[PDB]
Amino acid sequence: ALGKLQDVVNHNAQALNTLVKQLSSKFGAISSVLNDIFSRLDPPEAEVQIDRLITGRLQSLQTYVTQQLIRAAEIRASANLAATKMSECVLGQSKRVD
Amino acid sequence: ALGKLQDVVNHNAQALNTLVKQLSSKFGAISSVLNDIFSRLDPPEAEVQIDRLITGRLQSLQTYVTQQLIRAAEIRASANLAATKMSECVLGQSKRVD
Amino acid sequence: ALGKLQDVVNHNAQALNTLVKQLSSKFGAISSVLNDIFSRLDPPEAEVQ
Amino acid sequence: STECSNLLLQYGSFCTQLKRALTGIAVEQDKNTQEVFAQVKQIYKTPPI
Amino acid sequence: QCVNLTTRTQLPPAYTNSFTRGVYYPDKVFRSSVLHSTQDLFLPFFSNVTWFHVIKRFDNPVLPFNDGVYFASIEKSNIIRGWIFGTTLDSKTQSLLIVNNATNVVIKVCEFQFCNDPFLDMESEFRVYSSANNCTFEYVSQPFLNFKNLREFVFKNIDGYFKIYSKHTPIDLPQGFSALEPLVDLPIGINITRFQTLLALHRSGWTAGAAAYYVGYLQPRTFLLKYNENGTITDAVDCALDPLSETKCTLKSFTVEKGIYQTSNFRVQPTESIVRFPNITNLCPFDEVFNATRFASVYAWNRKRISNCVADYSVLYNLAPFFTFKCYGVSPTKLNDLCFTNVYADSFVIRGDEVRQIAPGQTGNIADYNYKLPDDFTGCVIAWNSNKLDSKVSGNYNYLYRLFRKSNLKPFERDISTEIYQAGNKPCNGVAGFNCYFPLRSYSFRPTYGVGHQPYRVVVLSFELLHAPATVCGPKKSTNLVKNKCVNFNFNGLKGTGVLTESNKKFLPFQQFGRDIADTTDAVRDPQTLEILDITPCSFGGVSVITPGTNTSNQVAVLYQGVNCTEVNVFQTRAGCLIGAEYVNNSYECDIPIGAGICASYQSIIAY
Amino acid sequence: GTGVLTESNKKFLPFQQFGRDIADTTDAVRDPQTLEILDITPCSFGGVSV
Amino acid sequence: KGLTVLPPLLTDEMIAQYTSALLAGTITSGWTFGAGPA
Ligand SMILES: *[C@@H]1O[C@H](CO)[C@@H](O[C@@H]2O[C@H](CO)[C@@H](O)[C@H](O)[C@H]2NC(C)=O)[C@H](O)[C@H]1NC(C)=O
Ligand SMILES: *[C@@H]1O[C@H](CO)[C@@H](O)[C@H](O)[C@H]1NC(C)=O
Ligand SMILES: *[C@@H]1O[C@H](CO)[C@@H](O)[C@H](O)[C@H]1NC(C)=O
Ligand SMILES: *[C@@H]1O[C@H](CO)[C@@H](O)[C@H](O)[C@H]1NC(C)=O
Ligand SMILES: *[C@@H]1O[C@H](CO)[C@@H](O)[C@H](O)[C@H]1NC(C)=O
Ligand SMILES: *[C@@H]1O[C@H](CO)[C@@H](O)[C@H](O)[C@H]1NC(C)=O
Ligand SMILES: *[C@@H]1O[C@H](CO)[C@@H](O)[C@H](O)[C@H]1NC(C)=O
Ligand SMILES: *[C@@H]1O[C@H](CO)[C@@H](O)[C@H](O)[C@H]1NC(C)=O
Ligand SMILES: *[C@@H]1O[C@H](CO)[C@@H](O)[C@H](O)[C@H]1NC(C)=O
Repeated sequence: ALGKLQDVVNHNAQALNTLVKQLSSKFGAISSVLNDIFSRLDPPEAEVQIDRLITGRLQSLQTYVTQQLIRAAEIRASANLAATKMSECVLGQSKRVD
Repeated sequence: ALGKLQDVVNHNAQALNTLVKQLSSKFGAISSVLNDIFSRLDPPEAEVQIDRLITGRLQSLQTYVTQQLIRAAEIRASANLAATKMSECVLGQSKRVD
Repeated sequence: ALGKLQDVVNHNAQALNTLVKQLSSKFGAISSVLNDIFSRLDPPEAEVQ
Repeated sequence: STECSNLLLQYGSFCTQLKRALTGIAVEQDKNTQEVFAQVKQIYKTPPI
Repeated sequence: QCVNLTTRTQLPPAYTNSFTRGVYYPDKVFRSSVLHSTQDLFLPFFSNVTWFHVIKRFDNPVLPFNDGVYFASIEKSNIIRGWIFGTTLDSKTQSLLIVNNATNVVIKVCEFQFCNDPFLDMESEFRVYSSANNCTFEYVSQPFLNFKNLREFVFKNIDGYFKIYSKHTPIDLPQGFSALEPLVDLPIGINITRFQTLLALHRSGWTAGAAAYYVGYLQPRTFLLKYNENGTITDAVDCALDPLSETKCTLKSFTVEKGIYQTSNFRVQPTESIVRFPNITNLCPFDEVFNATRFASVYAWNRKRISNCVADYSVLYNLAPFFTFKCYGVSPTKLNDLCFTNVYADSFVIRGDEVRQIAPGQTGNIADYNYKLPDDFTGCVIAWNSNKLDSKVSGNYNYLYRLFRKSNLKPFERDISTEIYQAGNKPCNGVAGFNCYFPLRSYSFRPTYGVGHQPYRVVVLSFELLHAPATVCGPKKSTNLVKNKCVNFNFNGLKGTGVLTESNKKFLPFQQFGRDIADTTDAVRDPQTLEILDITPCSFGGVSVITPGTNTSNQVAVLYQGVNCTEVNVFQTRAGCLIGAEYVNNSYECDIPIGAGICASYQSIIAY
Repeated sequence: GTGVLTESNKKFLPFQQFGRDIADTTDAVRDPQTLEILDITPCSFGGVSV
Repeated sequence: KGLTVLPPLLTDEMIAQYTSALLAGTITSGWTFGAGPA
């Protein structure tokens, strides 16, 4: 019955969960842990490895923010519809069919 | 007369054609063909070249998904409008001007 | 009173300003200026930067 | 390339994210068609005259 | 000491179902109340596990180790005592021995001279091996040990590390779940391809006690592991076993709701590899370039074209006299596997310290005024010391370099003009004088100088990659051509996986291969036969698993999207081929949407 | 790393040395000298708004 | 190259059938069918 709200909660929690899970991705580096890179490599190669992890995580974060913006636009449209229903169905009688 | 629907078909076909066309991009690598990269380089540098291709293609695919989601939001808004017109113009008589 | 239009103008101008300010970002390279890369490094590594 | 897929596994759930977003769009289009056209649960037919 | 056992009864080994056994902890990491996906060497669920009995039955064959071994033991009275691992099981190679006798657990790595039939026998008789010459590692550990005991072990040999995972259960194989705890991490660093278990006899000849063991093999796959609040693995999902578990693995949950889920993409795998190279074989004249008595000077470097030959570069790498064998646009070890055209050998002699300057993008004197390489250069630079041949005690002055020039050279440009240079404001008019110097000066090569100044012979091999018909190829042999089948082909260094078919594309005579919108090769001209083969990628499509809730049922159906039913309860839809659902001419409301007017429901799973 | 070390209620198995949480980050560690389990809560993080 | 077009759940003839049902309702019953029984 309440699938639409459950979907909103599930998509937000799933996006957050996926965003934290992306921290455990090597992104083509020797390790997903920055400390391992500091302890295992010299700074000339360490700068490259941290650069790879930073660009991968930054791309993941930008993807998450873009998904949040699109979902925010969808929820804003639904909220505008809900405000219209509150004004026209609750605060008055509507002649609009369905 | 039917420019809006043909326009939607054109955007979807053009987005797919662009996504296919983006495979022909070196993305700062020696070649745009992955098999050449394997057939030509040792894994320490071939891994870097394959990475360059993978990040370019993944950026292309995320870009395509992002415009697909934005177009999905636009088409969803248009479909919500069409459902409102079907409910209020076809299934009833509307006092709303225009 | 006119906050909504001022907000639209501010977001467009701020987005353009941020897009301008992103050109002064090295993005991991030795310099944000292309000319400095052509003059300070050899073409095998200047191509990468 | 099998080796490219093996290297692609190091990037995590990007592929799953893109497939899930496309699947959401795909079900959304069918939902849009249901919302627009399937507003009657009775299939009415015109009289023969 | 060895004893032949000749009282066996002939019987084939049995087979049974693995059920959900063979699961182990993938790592030393605690996890609590989570689902974790791992790609490791695992035993598939419900697999065909080999069954051996000890009852007059005495089953001790020697089995291949493969990539990993699951050993199950339905044991009472501890007949099974240990295992033997190795490659040849003799003194030629090195072998690993695991034993548990009456007192202590012994792990040894020695070159044992093993018996053909090794076994154990109060216990006061040990006939396992006759000799042990070179022992490199010893490890003494704790005791590992109606049928009462289930002993499950997993042996892996990854990166020279031999991992033993173990579990003991108080009890065919029982149906249930028991995770195997890691027991021994062993640093051996030896090759293991074959194993044999050790049994114990009972003497009163000999009598075999009642025991049963099972041997299974590990394959690389992904499991979805469930970890409870106490960190103990309680359930697992094999992602490649059945579509329902594939859906569970994809959704990262053990319960799947009713609906259709995109899980993976079916693609047919290649059956055999075909290599097509030109039939023409001519020994390539690398001897002329590399073994010549005299080389040209760096200002007048010699360029030789190499075409219409098969080149074996393996004889160049394995020889040790060349100090520098450095390749830029191609791997050194892949040169035998590729085909080239535009091959050039540029031979010259330079100093010891100038070998770094024969490279793309280098700043130097001979780089600018003698020999320039482009930024997009592909090929290999070869440099070796030639003090024995290109040096004289009185001074070898035959090699000259351009010290002075007005401007830097272009890539692959040779300057042999002996014109004077103007180094000052005053014009020189072709006559030497103040600030007027000859551009070409000779090297003072003497054998007494140290490294860095000694003469070095440098040969630059320049290639082009795949953008033309190739005439120089590696020693790889040409295979026959197969039509209408998925193969992984190699055409002149171009690797692909596809079906090779007849084509109706009218190629022009110069044209060799063809490229689609994406620029991946779609057609190719095969060497030796000159025919035009169309390349179509192998059959593939999306797999969707239509299922009701796992609370309701475990039955699933699969939809192969955009794939006709003849290229994979079979029903053909516009959406694709549906397997596992039975079409019903009755019409109901849509429960699980399939597409193209087709929906699925559970009543068995029906499609309507 | 950097974090607050607290006594842990987790029952690590003998092989297990370090522990991962819901999101696969290192939330528990076993001390190499005294075999006890310690949770590693991260140092407090806050968003400073003015 | 990995691109596929999934068919819509409602085919063109069924969408046409839905429009036919809406046309028959609005012609034979006016707006009554949209608010309850036709
Ligand atoms: C037990 O039987 C095996 C197999 O017949 C014997 O192994 C062979 O022994 C002969 C002795 O002349 C050798 O020539 C063969 O090379 C052996 N074969 C293998 C595969 O090793 C074994 O010697 C027997 N045991 C005893 C104690 O005689
Ligand atoms: C196991 O393998 C044997 C032969 O190796 C075969 O006869 C048997 O049918 C297999 N069992 C199953 C369940 O496939
Ligand atoms: C291990 O031995 C087998 C044969 O016993 C051989 O085929 C294989 O190449 C060897 N592997 C290594 C890594 O030495
Ligand atoms: C068990 O094996 C070890 C190692 O060879 C040996 O020292 C010990 O004496 C053996 N036990 C008996 C009872 O012989
Ligand atoms: C192995 O043993 C043989 C004979 O016992 C000996 O000649 C050989 O040198 C040994 N090799 C090593 C590596 O110990
Ligand atoms: C977890 O452990 C606690 C005590 O340590 C016990 O009460 C509980 O039953 C255990 N749960 C499971 C699922 O084993
Ligand atoms: C190389 O040249 C030397 C003499 O210059 C000759 O003796 C030798 O046989 C040659 N080797 C090859 C492989 O041509
Ligand atoms: C070998 O290849 C050439 C073209 O490179 C072709 O003309 C010739 O017929 C081929 N010969 C054989 C025996 O395949
Ligand atoms: C030394 O370490 C061992 C385990 O590594 C531990 O059991 C023992 O208590 C430690 N001793 C001291 C004095 O810390």
